[PDB]
Amino acid sequence: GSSVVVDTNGQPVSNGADAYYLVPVSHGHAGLALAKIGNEAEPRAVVLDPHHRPGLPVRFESPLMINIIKESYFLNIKFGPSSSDSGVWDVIQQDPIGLAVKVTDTKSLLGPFKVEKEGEGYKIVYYPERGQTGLDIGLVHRNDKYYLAVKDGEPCVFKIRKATDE
Amino acid sequence: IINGEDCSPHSQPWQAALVMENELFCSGVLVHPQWVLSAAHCFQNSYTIGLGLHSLEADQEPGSQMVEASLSVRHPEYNRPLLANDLMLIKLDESVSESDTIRSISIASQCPTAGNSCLVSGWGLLANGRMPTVLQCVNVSVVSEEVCSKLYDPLYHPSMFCAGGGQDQKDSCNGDSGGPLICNGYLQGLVSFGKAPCGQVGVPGVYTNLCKFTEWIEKTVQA
Ligand SMILES: [Cl-]
Repeated sequence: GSSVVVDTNGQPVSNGADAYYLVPVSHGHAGLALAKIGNEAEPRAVVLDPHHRPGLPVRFESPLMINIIKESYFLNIKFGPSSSDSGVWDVIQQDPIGLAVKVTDTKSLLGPFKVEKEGEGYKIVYYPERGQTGLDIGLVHRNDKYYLAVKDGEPCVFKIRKATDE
Repeated sequence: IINGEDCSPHSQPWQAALVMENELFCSGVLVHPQWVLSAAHCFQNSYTIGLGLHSLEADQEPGSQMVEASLSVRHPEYNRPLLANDLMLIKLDESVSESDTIRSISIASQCPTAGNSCLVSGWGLLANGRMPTVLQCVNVSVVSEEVCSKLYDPLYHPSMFCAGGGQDQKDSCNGDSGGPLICNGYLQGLVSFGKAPCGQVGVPGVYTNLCKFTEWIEKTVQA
């Protein structure tokens, strides 16, 4: 909606300029990391890792010429600096996880995610084809890891902490 | 605004600042004493609007007014297709007295002319990634529809046009949303969206094509 997405200090989340941690509201002891999935040799899947807190920071990007993010905007989400597109999130079918969040090194002008208010924080919602129907991102437990993946109706709820510790 | 300069003070007296908790988040354009045109993506349930500004500190700007607005109307086809029809009209709670520093501008009836040099103004990011203290102005030139569609299809729609992309790296940037693009004395566009980062050679920015909406604007203001 028309609500501005805010950080844990109540300040608007910026459009690309600043990085933020997605801190799970009931898993502050864990944080986002990359892991291997399937038979891949390099880690390209996004997990919630109990050994890293607060985890890898993200940037939220919209092509609109505005410097804040609203819940209604389609977003790219990416690891790494603004200048790099090697950490851009997408959702990719990968057995046996399902529709897994993974990183890729290409980026569409308009990404497929939205950040939507849920409970005490926000959920990440993936819209296949940037259509009207959104699928909640939650956790899928496989191979001793908690993968971020589509789990509609069971979102992982996050607060968004500006990454000023770096 | 990338690679621009301070505007001559009050040279763009239609410029409106949309502020939230005392910080600018978009611009708009005074088009009637009681109406501000801005990008529909800047929609909020209420607004505080700064008119007559140069710096954003109204307490240092004689002739300025900070005015409230509750009502705004997004174009009914905003975001279908995605990013298209990016305009809204904000009705001020009261009509403003126009002056030499607060003045409406006429909207172009004719659509953009490829190649024509125009002016964009705003308080958005500079080349150095910082916010300016005063309103910035820069010239950008209209790009042909053929080039706009080549670069931006499948998201190019004739409610848009492209400008900029010069060797000069002159561009609008984040925080310039909703502000004016003036061509040949008339309001031609609103800052809307673009490919990041700002100021890339060969990459124009995208502006709301207001020549397509003159009837809807007139009808909305009159209703
Ligand atoms: Cl916190």
